[PDB]
Parts: sequence; C-alpha cells; structure tokens
Amino acid sequence: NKYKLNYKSEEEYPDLSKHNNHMAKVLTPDLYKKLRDKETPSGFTLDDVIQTGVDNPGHPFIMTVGCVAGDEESYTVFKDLFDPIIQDRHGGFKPTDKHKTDLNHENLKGGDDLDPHYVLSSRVRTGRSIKGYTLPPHCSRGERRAVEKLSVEALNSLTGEFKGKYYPLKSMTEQEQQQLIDDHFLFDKPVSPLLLASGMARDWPDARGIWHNDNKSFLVWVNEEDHLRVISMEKGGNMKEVFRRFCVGLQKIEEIFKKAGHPFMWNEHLGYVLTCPSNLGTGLRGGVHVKLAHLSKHPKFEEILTRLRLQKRGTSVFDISNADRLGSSEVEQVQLVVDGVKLMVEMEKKLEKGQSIDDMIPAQK
Amino acid sequence: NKYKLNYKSEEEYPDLSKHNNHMAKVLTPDLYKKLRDKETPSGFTLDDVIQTGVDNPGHPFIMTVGCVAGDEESYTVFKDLFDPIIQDRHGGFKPTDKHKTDLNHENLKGGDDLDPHYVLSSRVRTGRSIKGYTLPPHCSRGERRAVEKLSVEALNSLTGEFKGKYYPLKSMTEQEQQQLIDDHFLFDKPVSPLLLASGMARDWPDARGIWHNDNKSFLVWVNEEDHLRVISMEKGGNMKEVFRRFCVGLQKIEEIFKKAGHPFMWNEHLGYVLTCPSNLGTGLRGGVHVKLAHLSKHPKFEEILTRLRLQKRGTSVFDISNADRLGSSEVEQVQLVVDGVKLMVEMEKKLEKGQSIDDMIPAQK
Repeated sequence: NKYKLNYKSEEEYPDLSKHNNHMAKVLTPDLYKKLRDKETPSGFTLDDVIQTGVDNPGHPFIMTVGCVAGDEESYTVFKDLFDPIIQDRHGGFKPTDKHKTDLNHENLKGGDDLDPHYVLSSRVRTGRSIKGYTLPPHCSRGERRAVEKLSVEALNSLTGEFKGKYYPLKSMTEQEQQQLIDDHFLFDKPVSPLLLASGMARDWPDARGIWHNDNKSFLVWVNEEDHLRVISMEKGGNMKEVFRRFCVGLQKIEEIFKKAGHPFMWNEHLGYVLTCPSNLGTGLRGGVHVKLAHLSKHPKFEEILTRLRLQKRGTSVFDISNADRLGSSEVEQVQLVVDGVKLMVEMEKKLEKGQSIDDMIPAQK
Repeated sequence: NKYKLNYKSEEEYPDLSKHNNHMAKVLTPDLYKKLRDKETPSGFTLDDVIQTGVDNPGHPFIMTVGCVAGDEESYTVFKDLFDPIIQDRHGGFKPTDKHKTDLNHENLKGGDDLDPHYVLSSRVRTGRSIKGYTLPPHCSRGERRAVEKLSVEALNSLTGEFKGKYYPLKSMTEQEQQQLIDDHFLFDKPVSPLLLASGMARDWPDARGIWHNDNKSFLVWVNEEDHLRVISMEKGGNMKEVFRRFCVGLQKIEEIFKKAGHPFMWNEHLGYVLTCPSNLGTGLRGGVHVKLAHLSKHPKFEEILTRLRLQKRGTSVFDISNADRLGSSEVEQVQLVVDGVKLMVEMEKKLEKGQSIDDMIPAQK
C-alpha cells in the first residue's frame, strides 16, 4: 500500500474509475488530500485503509465495503472516510449514534426451541478484536504471536462445558486435519482477493490456529480475519441454548483478557471493533439451516426475508441469518432470527397444505 | 510485511522451519537482530525483503531466491543478507567482485545466423530499473505513474525501425487486447504467489502498459515485475540481428533517460539492478526455440546443457537460453547461446543419421 508525501496528492490519488465499493463512493480528491498525511499511533495510513478497495473494483451487481481498519484508532483518525461509509452500509447510522450491546441471554426471553423437522442446525457467531494489538491487515508476527499466546492460555484454562483443545495450523497432522475438515472446524489461507489485498495473509500460518471444546459445541479461530472468531453451534433448533453457551463462553474469555490488560476492543459508538466496517457493532451472525421446500419457491421469498430483516445463503436448505450489525444489540438480532424462522416454518407448513400465506409489515421478526 | 522495534527480535524473527529458499538459508537470529532496525532512504526494511520468502516455503525440489529489494540501496543497506545469497545463487560471486557490462553488438563478432530448419525463433530480453524510483514491491502510485510517464515519452519519441505505440492495460479495447494475445505481447496481473507476496501487484493495472514497435520486433512492458522489461525477437535464426536491434534500442531509451536525470540503475559490482537477486548483472536471457528431435531424447541432454552453460524450458521444441547473469557480460551470454545451439544442431544432424556425438568440456559454448 504506502504513500509518499513528497508526491502531489493528485499524483498519489487512486484511479477509482469503474470501482463499485463503499470506499470508492466516498473518496473525493479533497478527502484524500486532507487525510493522506495522517497516521495512527501504529503507522497505519489511509493508503492502507483503501488499498483493498483500489485493488478490487469488483462487480456492479454487488457492493463491497472496499476498505479496512488496521487499528482501533483508524476509525477515529480517518473518521471522515469511515463515517459516511458506516452510515451508508448500516442504514443511516450517524457519527453521533450509539450502539447498545446486549449479551444477557436471559433477555432472549421470548425466543425458543425451533422445529427440528425444519431446522437442521442452530448457530451464533461473532468476531472480537483484542485491545492493544493492531488488526490483521497490519499486525506484525510479534503482535500476532502475542494474540495467539494470550488467547490459547485463556482457552486452555476454561473448564467443564468449555474444556477444549488448541490446534495450530503449522504443526497439524493429517489425522488432526481430516478430523477438523469433516468436523467443519477447519480454515486455511484466504483465497479471497479482498482479504489478500489488505495484507492480512502475511506469514501464513504463523500464529494461526483452531480451538474447540470437547463437545464440539464451541469454536474459536485465532488470527484469521480478525484476532478472534467465536462460534456456538448445535444440530437442531435450540437457539436459546446456542445463544446461552455463546454468551457465557464469551464472558469467560472476556474477563481473562480484561485481567491481563487486554479487553475486547469496544466503544460506545461502534460497539465491538473489527477489521471490516460491515462487521462493526455485534459482529454477530446468528442463524439456522432450514428446510424451506415450498416457501423458497414462493414469489415473495425475497420480500419476506427483507421484512423479517433476515437474509440467506447457500447450502433446499438455506442458511438464514439476521442481517443487521450496528444499531441493534445481539439479543435483538438473535431475537429476529427466532421470530422470523418460527414464522417461516409456519408459512411452510401452510404451503405444504395448499394454503395461502401472510406477511408482516417491515422490521419485525 | 512491516516490523515493530518495541518487540524483541525473537518475537519478530520468522519461523523459517521448512522453507527452501536462498533467504531462509542465510537468515540466522543474529542477522535479523542486527539488521531489523535498519531501513533505506525510502523506508524499506528487512521485513520487506524477506516477506515473500516467509510466505513462500516452496518445494524441496527447487530453490527460489526468497527475497526482493525495494530500492537500489537495499542491496547495500542489507548487504549482509544479500551478499551471501548473491555468492550462492550466482556461483561464488564475491562481495568484492565486479560485473563487466558489454552491449557492443559488434563484439558478438563470432556469432551468427542459426539453422532455420531447427531454430524457429530467436530472442533477447533484459530488465531495467530507472534510477530515482523505488522497485515494484514498494513503489507508490505516484512513483509508478512517473516511471510510466517517463518511459512512454521516451518510447513515443523513438523513430524508424523503432517507431511504435503504447497500450495501457487500463483502457484496452477487446480488439486491442486479442491482437496482443495472439501477438504474444500481452501480460496480466501476476498469479505467482512469489510475486504477489512482495506487494508488487498493488493498484493493478494503474500505470502498467505494453509498448511495441510497428515491426513487432521490439517490445517493452512497463511496470510489471521491474520498471522496464525490454525484448528483441524474431522468427528464425538471425541471433546477430536480434542482439543488434536489442543493443541499439536499449542505448536509445538509455540516453533519453540519462538526459532527464533518470539513468538505468547500475553499479560496478552488481551491473544492472532489478528487484530479484537472481536477475542482477545483465538481467539478460537470450535464447532460441529449437527442434531437437533426437538430442532431447539422448541420455546426455541434461549434461550437454550444463557444459554449454545453457538451460531449457517448455513449449519437441525447447526454449534454450544462457543460464548466467552475474559475472559475465551480455556479449558473452548471447555468445554462449549462438555457440552451443550451433553445436547442438550439429549433434542433432548426426543422430538423424544414426551417428554418435561428442561433448565438450565445461563452460564453453
């Protein structure tokens, strides 16, 4: 990435011509001129935020964020870039709005145990950053190793439902690796160019690794896209339990990290901070794998997804999850999943009977 | 890449465990400790030289250099790393040896017009760096654009045998591009991980481009692996003429660049400097495409290649070229090509007749 202030702003300004990303829509020659000479306490500059957006012009059909933060201070130092990108990507969320965090699983009160004939598996995942180290697109091997070191020691101390074991990618045996492959716990070097272009793939697999509890119901990936990626999963429909395991496991790693002088990066405005702006706030994606045989063929599938504020992705089973991140707490996001997936299983149980279905007005369930 | 001097040398030292590259053989904890705090006038550090070697452990069968220079001063500033790597890769070439350059095509005197029934095409290529800008793994868009700017204006002024036209990759029409594809003049974004890991692919295709004369006998690629890549080619066997066009065209771009305050990077010890250490000296690769029907099946093909000091690669036609770069001048390298390919066509004309063949002792032809 890197700039050179001996050069004129216009000589260094990126050619964002046929680019279709949140970064390219916001950058103007002035914004670059104004912020091109700044940098974070760690040496992270604007050229470094926008690099992956200069390299990846993408496709007109879909918009990527096109930029990353290498620090907790990148969001502040370069707020004039990030601010409008955050308001756009996250539905008008202003520079002056606040993000409420809610990990009291007891507040899911009104959320349940979804139909096993339709919900194959239930799952909640989030991403965390650790205060004190820079984010993956910038962190040094020393920083990476410290994050891995701190995490492994926290995880190794966990006990009971949370007792588990760590699996470094570097010295992984074929047996240890095939297991993880058919356990769905494995990750490898990023092939995505949006990921590769921000420089977060350097030194692979130094300090990267995989941790999971003995029950294989709780998983943590270390040093991949963000310092930590945590997941609570289950076969079936007990979303309450998946969220509760998730919440309790998170609070146990969080206090160990607090005590060591390294809490999860978090601020009243952005909630939990992570490397990609589209993940700010909760970093959460709670979802299910549902059999929507008829509903998915229905003309109003897309619209019903939108009004329930959920979204889907491949796997006639779909991976449906909440679509919000900033502006709403985790209890409210996993609440919308329980609600709209309950509704959709009802709708599917009607079409099975040749009956017509009824949508709800927007933003509920 | 990047380091952090607040960290202990051992916390930042790379895990070069099962790596098989020239860099990994030379780095020791002390060498890193000693040089990790240095940097070139441009900000280029050791983490930046060795990065592509930390990322690419490679294959035990073949050795890669595993490091790059982002400056003319990287070779000096980090001489303790580069020095032994250069002596190893280039056959004992000491820190105190000198490189003689020889672009007097008249000195090819004793070199000719190779057999057209066996030599399909003749070709000489080299790489150049332009003094004043950093090398591709580090250069900014501003620097890249300046190199492109300076080159295009030099090339555009050339006339006669050398009149030509420039083709930017950025605004290339499909017609302009298919032509170049079936003209064998086209290049695109690097897929090699050794290339991608040193950061030289940033901003693609900003400031990259393709230039060729009207005769399609002279070609220059701008801002790809090195600032410039120049090639003189021809169908057939007139190696004298391919070298002469090559030498004359090079001297014409060289004087234009001298006059502007930007000569080709060159020093009495390393000859022409380029981003990869394996290319130092001449950066030259003169070669031919030869029909070696019987000789290539011969048990002593590999050995005869070695004693002639040539090497081959795919395309029963082979692409045979000189194997040396540092320690020998260009006239001596293209001389070894004319000589050994003349010898090999003779050998092939014997096997065609059921006769036995005779090798020469090492380092000649």
